[PDB]
Amino acid sequence: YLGRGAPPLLDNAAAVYLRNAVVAGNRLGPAQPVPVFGCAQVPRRAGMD
Amino acid sequence: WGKDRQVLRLSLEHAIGTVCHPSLMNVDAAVGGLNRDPVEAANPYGAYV
Amino acid sequence: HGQDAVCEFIATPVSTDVNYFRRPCNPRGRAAGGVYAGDKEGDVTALMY
Repeated sequence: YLGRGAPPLLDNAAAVYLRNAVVAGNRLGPAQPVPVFGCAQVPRRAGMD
Repeated sequence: WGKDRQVLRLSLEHAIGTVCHPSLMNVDAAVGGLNRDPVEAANPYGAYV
Repeated sequence: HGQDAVCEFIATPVSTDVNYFRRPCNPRGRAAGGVYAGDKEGDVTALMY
């Protein structure tokens, strides 16, 4: 989902459903919705161990 | 084993982020290029309805 | 034998993995401490809660 350039599915009621099912509760998915042109970013973790 | 003598679990539910992304059904980069060399005909028993 | 060290009790649930305890760990369950933080005003509480 960090990438961009794959053809998403047709049902916009269902295409948003997967994105709120994997990114929601994830260490890696974007916080802001993805920029349509540049590069998405990883959320700043609180700490590095 | 991790770095600090860990027993780290890695399972199929970590493999959602590679399969749930809908690029697994990106097909036409294959069908549009495999029909480049003219290929012969096999038995058309299962390929015709 | 000497002075009696005072035991304690913290109500933790049953089905947690014992593998968190076979290593030097934090009794809170989550890693605390201001050493782990980053360069931001509220990281120290962000590690906690």
